[PDB]
Amino acid sequence: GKVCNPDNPQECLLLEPGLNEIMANSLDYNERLWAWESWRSEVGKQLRPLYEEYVVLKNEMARANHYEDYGDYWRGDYEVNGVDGYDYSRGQLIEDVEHTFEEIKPLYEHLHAYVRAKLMNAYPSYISPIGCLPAHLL
Amino acid sequence: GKVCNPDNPQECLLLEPGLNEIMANSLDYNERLWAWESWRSEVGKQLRPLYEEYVVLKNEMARANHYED
Amino acid sequence: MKKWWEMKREIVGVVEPVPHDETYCDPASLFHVSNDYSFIRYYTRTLYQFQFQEALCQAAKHEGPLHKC
Amino acid sequence: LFNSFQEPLPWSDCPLNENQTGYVDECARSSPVDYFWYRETLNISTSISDSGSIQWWMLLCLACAWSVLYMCTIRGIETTGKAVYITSTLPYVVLTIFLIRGLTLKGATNGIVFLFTPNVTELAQPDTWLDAGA
Amino acid sequence: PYADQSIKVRISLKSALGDKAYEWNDNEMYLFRSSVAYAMRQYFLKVKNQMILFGEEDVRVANLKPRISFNFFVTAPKNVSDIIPRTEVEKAIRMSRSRINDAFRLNDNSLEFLGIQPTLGPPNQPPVSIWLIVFGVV
Amino acid sequence: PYADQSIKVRISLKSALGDKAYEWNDNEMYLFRSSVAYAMRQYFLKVKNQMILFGEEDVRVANLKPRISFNFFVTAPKNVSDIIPRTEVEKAIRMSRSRINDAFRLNDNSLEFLGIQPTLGPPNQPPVSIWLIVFGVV
Amino acid sequence: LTLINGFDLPEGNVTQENFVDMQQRCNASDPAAYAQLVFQTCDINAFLSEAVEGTGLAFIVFTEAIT
Ligand SMILES: *[C@@H]1O[C@H](CO)[C@@H](O[C@@H]2O[C@H](CO)[C@@H](O)[C@H](O)[C@H]2NC(C)=O)[C@H](O)[C@H]1NC(C)=O
Ligand SMILES: *[C@@H]1O[C@H](CO)[C@@H](O[C@@H]2O[C@H](CO)[C@@H](O)[C@H](O)[C@H]2NC(C)=O)[C@H](O)[C@H]1NC(C)=O
Ligand SMILES: *[C@@H]1O[C@H](CO)[C@@H](O)[C@H](O)[C@H]1NC(C)=O
Ligand SMILES: *[C@@H]1O[C@H](CO)[C@@H](O)[C@H](O)[C@H]1NC(C)=O
Ligand SMILES: *[C@@H]1O[C@H](CO)[C@@H](O)[C@H](O)[C@H]1NC(C)=O
Ligand SMILES: *[C@@H]1O[C@H](CO)[C@@H](O)[C@H](O)[C@H]1NC(C)=O
Repeated sequence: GKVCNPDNPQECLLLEPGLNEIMANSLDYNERLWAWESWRSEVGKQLRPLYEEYVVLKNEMARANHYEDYGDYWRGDYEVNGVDGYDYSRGQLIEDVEHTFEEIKPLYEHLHAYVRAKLMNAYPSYISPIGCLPAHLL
Repeated sequence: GKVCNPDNPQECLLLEPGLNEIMANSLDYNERLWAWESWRSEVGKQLRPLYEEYVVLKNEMARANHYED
Repeated sequence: MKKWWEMKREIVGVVEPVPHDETYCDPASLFHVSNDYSFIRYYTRTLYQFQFQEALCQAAKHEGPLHKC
Repeated sequence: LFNSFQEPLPWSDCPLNENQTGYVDECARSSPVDYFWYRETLNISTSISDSGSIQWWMLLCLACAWSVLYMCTIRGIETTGKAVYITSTLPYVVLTIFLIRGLTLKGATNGIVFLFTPNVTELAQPDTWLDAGA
Repeated sequence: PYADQSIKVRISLKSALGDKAYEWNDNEMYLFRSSVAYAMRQYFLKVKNQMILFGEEDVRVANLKPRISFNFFVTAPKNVSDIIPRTEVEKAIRMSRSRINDAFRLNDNSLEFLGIQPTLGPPNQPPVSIWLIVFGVV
Repeated sequence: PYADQSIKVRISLKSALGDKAYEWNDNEMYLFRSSVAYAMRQYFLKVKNQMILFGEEDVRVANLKPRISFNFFVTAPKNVSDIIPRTEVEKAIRMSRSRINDAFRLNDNSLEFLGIQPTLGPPNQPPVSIWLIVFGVV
Repeated sequence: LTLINGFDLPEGNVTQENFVDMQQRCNASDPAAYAQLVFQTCDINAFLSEAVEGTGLAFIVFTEAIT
């Protein structure tokens, strides 16, 4: 998939070279916003009807295997059965993930607040000091 | 300038190869109509604002040479 | 997409710069999502990586901070 | 009676001030009928100790009322006895029309009961009996 | 990032139409967006004497709800980073409001725009002050 | 090649509005095209139960004139060779005509469609045949 | 109107019969946004007691009903 300028529609950009290096190097709010939104509207729009079908098919492929869905199929890699105390059931992984993540939130909030205070000196008048971070500046 | 399919938007066609050989070989009314109308709407639309200016400039270049236009 | 951009604002702390209706699919434009890969290994790998590191200098009898082990 | 004979009745909507975008504050905080009564007809003041002009637009109505009254009683009997035929008859027709129009509204038969539900704790005050006698 | 140039819209069908009220599907949001684009086109031709081809894909909509209230803002034709300042959208609508009300059969109390209020008309009724004429008459 | 699926439209402003008539610039052809696209969207959702995204670039217009009469036809969304057969356009319009008339303030004699004529209403007035009641009355 | 403007409830869902139930639900859902709203407390058989002043009945209520 490729994206091209609104001004000169004859130069189109792939992602691996070209669209990545804009997002990785540029410091121009408008150019980053263009690249960000354009990659999602030009190529995200194509993938939606296919993803809605991939979901449905993968779910049958899993239910026909004595699983609940494809999710519970993927978590099947962390499961142990009948070894006396080392057992681990596919439903525990969600508890462990959600319970270890609540101990990181304190550190991530400070790291996130520190970055916000330092982007406001690179793109002033675009970031509010009590809000989130715009997604195209990260 | 290049043109690409409405179905698979990831295959675009230039004119010198590709869009010429459709018009020169195909016998499918719908494919010919697609190629024809698409080349004019994708690339004719870009050239109109430039042609309107080229006309004006060339006319001055001629009137300054003791011609009418 | 409504839940996607609800969870982004609440967990990650990141907001989108233009609103996105239900004709988009922003997660599908990521390499792992649109190539059918499991994504959790990158979570648990991060924690094992430091559990191993911390339980290994204590065998090497470390002195100071962990990050100078 | 004179301010009728016009379809946008004067007591139906508020007037606009000098800046013709917002209502007059007196007519905004209250009803337009209260405004037409208290400000456009009476121009009432704030206390009994504040007398003002004579307000010509009431002198005309007062003079018309007294002139009509003097016209009808120019000679006592033999002249009022000719006007009474209409004067004491028209009300009993207009009132029947208005009763028929009133008993078919929304709040009718819901506001009449308030008139006929007495409270036995009010009959023991001297004020009510004095007012009934008066 | 876009919430200070947005306008709020609130629509109350079952009040104005009472019944007979159509149902508000997506083909109504389409008509609404294109009518707003028409209003913007007119404002930039009889005030600023430019000619800009706004489309229905330049009206962005957010936070749809059952009350039938949402937010919208407008961008330049193909430049996603160019948000028309809200104070000009508030003029385009003040100009073409009577025509937007008609496309839907709403009447300025069922199509509130939350920030732009109706004004037009002074009470220049009487050239005669009928009451004194009745006075003389009798 | 396209003249047997076209519909003719004739508009008479100074008759209906009398005066107050707006001027018919291109921002009116835009509104007209998008209102026709809305009508087509509705017809294919409450008759055929499909969902097709007609736009204002799928309504093709020909032979504009001062009388304000032109021709138009409709194509599938992105398939220039697919002309919706005229007999279905004549139904979509019969369905949404009362709503197209409003967007412009015309009234079914100033927005003739030349091939689709108005029909709706029988004279079911009298439940009493007042005349014999007056008869008895006297 | 105030209630449905607060929580953005459908137009034809909040009526006279089930008003208290929807009020209770909208409070128990989001106490903050509900508490900051302003309500009017007024009931029938309580506007009938609005005392009409002297000579202010034939000109205040009858004209208001005739209009
Ligand atoms: C899209 O619109 C933006 C405005 O939002 C344009 O950005 C301006 O660019 C010029 C020169 O490139 C700068 O002088 C201005 O300061 C920019 N605007 C702001 C608000 O800073 C941008 O040029 C437009 N893009 C196109 C292709 O026209
Ligand atoms: C565009 O629409 C045309 C119809 O006008 C489609 O052409 C049909 O194609 C199928 C198979 O390709 C044939 O069986 C039909 O006979 C064609 N129609 C006619 C009238 O002959 C065409 O497929 C459409 N293109 C796309 C990309 O959907
Ligand atoms: C009317 O407009 C003027 C400005 O021309 C302003 O000063 C005045 O306050 C306005 N009137 C009201 C009641 O707001
Ligand atoms: C109403 O009274 C005030 C003060 O008594 C006076 O200034 C005003 O002119 C009066 N109204 C009219 C219409 O004269
Ligand atoms: C009001 O909306 C709620 C939302 O779920 C619904 O359950 C309820 O039935 C609605 N009220 C009526 C009267 O239908
Ligand atoms: C709203 O809900 C809170 C929840 O505890 C309750 O304490 C409060 O009394 C309620 N108030 C109203 C007005 O419903």
